[PDB]
Amino acid sequence: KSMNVRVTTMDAELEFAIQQTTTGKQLFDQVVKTIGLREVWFFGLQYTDSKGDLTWIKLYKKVMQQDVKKENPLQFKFRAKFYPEDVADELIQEITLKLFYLQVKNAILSDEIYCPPETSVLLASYAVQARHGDHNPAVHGPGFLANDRLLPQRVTDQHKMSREEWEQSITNWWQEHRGMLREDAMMEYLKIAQDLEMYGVNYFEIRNKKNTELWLGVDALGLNIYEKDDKLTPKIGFPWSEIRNISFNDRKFIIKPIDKKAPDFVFFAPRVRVNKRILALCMGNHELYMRRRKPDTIDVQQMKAQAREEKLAKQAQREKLQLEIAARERAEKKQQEYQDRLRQMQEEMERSQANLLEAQDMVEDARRKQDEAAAALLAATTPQHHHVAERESGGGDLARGPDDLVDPVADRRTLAERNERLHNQLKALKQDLARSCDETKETAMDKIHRENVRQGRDKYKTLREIRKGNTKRRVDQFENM
Ligand SMILES: [Cl-]
Repeated sequence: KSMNVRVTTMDAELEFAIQQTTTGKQLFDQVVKTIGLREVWFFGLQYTDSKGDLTWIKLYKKVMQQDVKKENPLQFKFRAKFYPEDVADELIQEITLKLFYLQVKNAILSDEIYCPPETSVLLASYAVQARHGDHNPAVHGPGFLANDRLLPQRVTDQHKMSREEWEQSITNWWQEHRGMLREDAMMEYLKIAQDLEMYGVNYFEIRNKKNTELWLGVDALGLNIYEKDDKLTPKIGFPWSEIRNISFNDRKFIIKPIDKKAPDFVFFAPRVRVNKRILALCMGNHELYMRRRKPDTIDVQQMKAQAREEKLAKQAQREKLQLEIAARERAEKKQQEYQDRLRQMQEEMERSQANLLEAQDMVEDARRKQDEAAAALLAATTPQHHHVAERESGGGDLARGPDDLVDPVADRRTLAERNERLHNQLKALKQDLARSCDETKETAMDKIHRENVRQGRDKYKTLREIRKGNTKRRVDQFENM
């Protein structure tokens, strides 16, 4: 029996059928080949299992053996499970950029990630650039932005500004981005967002042996420990380069340091299913961290060169464009293109399966057709080595990195401290918004953030601090929390 599925990306919906023998990898590959995405290591398919839990599809298991919630169609979300370390250096393709951008903007707008008011407004201004192109006062008037999702509810809740006033303020900043390509606006949005404390962090409720309630943060840079009442500023950290082995047994998680002299980092999670998720995220983030410590592979450098050329091809084609296409129409056209590509894939796959069987049944002419057919079928698949390795108990040894491994956090700085223009924008915005701020509407997170700023703290400065001393010192500090 065949099963209907729907896969939702941040920019599209894909509808097609699978069979009982279809694997997670074949499902995934149908998706990424349709949308033209090759940076497959960041992404996965989420679904809801029969118990109501958010689960990620396993590639080397049949989809129909994975307990996907029974409904017609089966429902999947195509999402980034792993984040880049640094967006500007790592996101190669336009489709990969776009999808990260939309995912991260959604996290900001939904208040999944804390983002202060002044930064929320600047980000809103880049989002309007990304979505609508250059501001033009002769063309963009009352009602143009009426249906755009501009800001987190926290920000609008705590200021005494009307929608019209917000639109005007964001439009003033949008005017500053004129000439910027939509793709560059998306990249700039991500460059600003990636320095937010909560960006890219998977948070898990844990406890130490003395039973103190904590958060574990798993991200691209390492593992962080937070006090229960402060998700912005972790207290203890380990970079991925210090971890040797990770495993769990029931509720007990054990992290073995590379430092043979150091004790184990041990904690407890309230449920074994969450431990499996933690383990998968640790193993994947560690794996990608180690790729980043090594030179680009043959495949990545080629992706990068090709991306760089398609950017020029695209720009040459846009310079012949007589009329601007509005955002809604662009989105519809993109959806249509995907639908066209999915049908083409399905047709070519049927024909190639057929041509393969015509040749197999039927020699120098027949062998060539068999090869062309087989090549076409494999071109519908992604290279297995591009993907991240797949997993009561579980875990094991992590592949150690290069001998000259240098962790990047020591030399990493925020954009705001490196870029005077950004600094001065945020400063101007902070002054502007204070005129309408309602102080009785400060949230707990707002207070933590304002104190961080008052104390001169930032994301990487804090990471350097909490990673000081040898492993044993930090493991001991954890046990005493
Ligand atoms: Cl392969």
